[PDB]
Amino acid sequence: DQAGITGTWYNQLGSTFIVTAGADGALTGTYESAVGNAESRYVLTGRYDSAPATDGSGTALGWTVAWKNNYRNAHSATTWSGQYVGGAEARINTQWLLTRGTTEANAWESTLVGHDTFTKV
Amino acid sequence: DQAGITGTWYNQLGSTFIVTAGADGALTGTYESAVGNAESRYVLTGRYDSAPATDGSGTALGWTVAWKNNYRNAHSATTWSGQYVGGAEARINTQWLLTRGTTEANAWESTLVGHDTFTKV
Amino acid sequence: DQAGITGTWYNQLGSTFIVTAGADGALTGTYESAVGNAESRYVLTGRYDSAPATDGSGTALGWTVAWKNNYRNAHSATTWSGQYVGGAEARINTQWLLTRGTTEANAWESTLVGHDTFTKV
Amino acid sequence: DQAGITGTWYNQLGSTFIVTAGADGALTGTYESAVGNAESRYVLTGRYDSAPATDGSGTALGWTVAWKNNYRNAHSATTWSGQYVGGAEARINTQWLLTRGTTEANAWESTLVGHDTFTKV
Repeated sequence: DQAGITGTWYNQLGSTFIVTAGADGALTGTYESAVGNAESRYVLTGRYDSAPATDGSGTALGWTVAWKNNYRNAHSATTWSGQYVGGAEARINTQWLLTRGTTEANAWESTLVGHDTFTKV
Repeated sequence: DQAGITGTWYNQLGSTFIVTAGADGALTGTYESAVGNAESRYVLTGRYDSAPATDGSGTALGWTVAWKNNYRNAHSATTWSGQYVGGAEARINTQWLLTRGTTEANAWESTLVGHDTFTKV
Repeated sequence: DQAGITGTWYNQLGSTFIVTAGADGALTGTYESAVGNAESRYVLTGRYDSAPATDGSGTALGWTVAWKNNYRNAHSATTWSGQYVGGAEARINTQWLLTRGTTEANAWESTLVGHDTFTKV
Repeated sequence: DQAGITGTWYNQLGSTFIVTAGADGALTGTYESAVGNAESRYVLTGRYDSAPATDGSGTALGWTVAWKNNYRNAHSATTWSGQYVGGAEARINTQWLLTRGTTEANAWESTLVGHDTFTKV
């Protein structure tokens, strides 16, 4: 699924996820968020299962973006955990955790959770 | 916090997280899980906020492990999202999402969620 | 939104959520899961914001199902946290946590996370 | 575990959870949050597995609080999903989702996630 995953993906928010899958399981690229006071591209890295089950299962993957680039610093990071589903309409189906740097007093509200679905169009 | 983060961390399960923080926000290293039929070291990559708030806030970070190495393939990936808290007892406080590759029929039960706290001892 | 919420809802899995919203913020009813070896109806209870913002915001709500009825006992419970969005196509948009009773040794894999979207058709 | 669960519990934040477990699986009571601009008691309802496994497993449960009482309205709701662990030091180990009522434009940041551990002291 190296070629399956490599490319440009869009989620339901209009965000842009540009990734290369390495033969070794690497994910590298850039993320551009349509929401959350992000601007321009942010580095992302992650991993995927480079030898997935042959049984019709999705391919497990995740990646991280720290929301610091030359334009802005949100003092936060998102991880997306999900699976690549190949075929007519290839999807990456994810759930994500965004942790903001906080004081101990605000640690309880440090983390947002959501779900993003990525498509090739 | 590059030096703060770089090193060997342990969670409440006896898992071992070995990471280097790059000046550019990179996280690279290896993870060894004490649970979940993992064996030996797995590659991890992630990101951290290399220019955190100066106001006593934690430093946002996350990373990914795909559970494939030369020993095993769980057909899964975990992301940890959290923050590094410096000082006497440095912590990485995380929440995690583990996605298993599944069929569409099992996609609803694809994802586990938990929380790991990492200490330097 | 008492009348808005009261009724029969379906999620993307074909599950059936039958709820009454009380004037006091109560949610009571039954859930029938199309997946996960559930059979027939299970009691649910929850709460909703009976005096929501007037500013176009959704109405916050959640509810719990313990997966025990006269037919089966999964030794588990799901909570759905989300918001009711009124209008042409009323939705309840949720995220959920399913905790299984486990031993301490399996506590780390106790909890599944997902997202369900409920519609009136 | 009806008697096990019934009582007054405290989490790591100094919050107060007062619950009665019904013979029928009901949870009813009040929650007082030490954080998050909550004041005084809020109604909670939930469910627990009234016939748990006999094998040393925890007892699955969850409950909901909508953050409206006579003092305040946060336009939000939290669900706690977890398990009751009996014995010398009885615990309720939970993970929680807090959904705020939002506009569609802010729906992506509607939901906070955390973990609370409740003890009888």
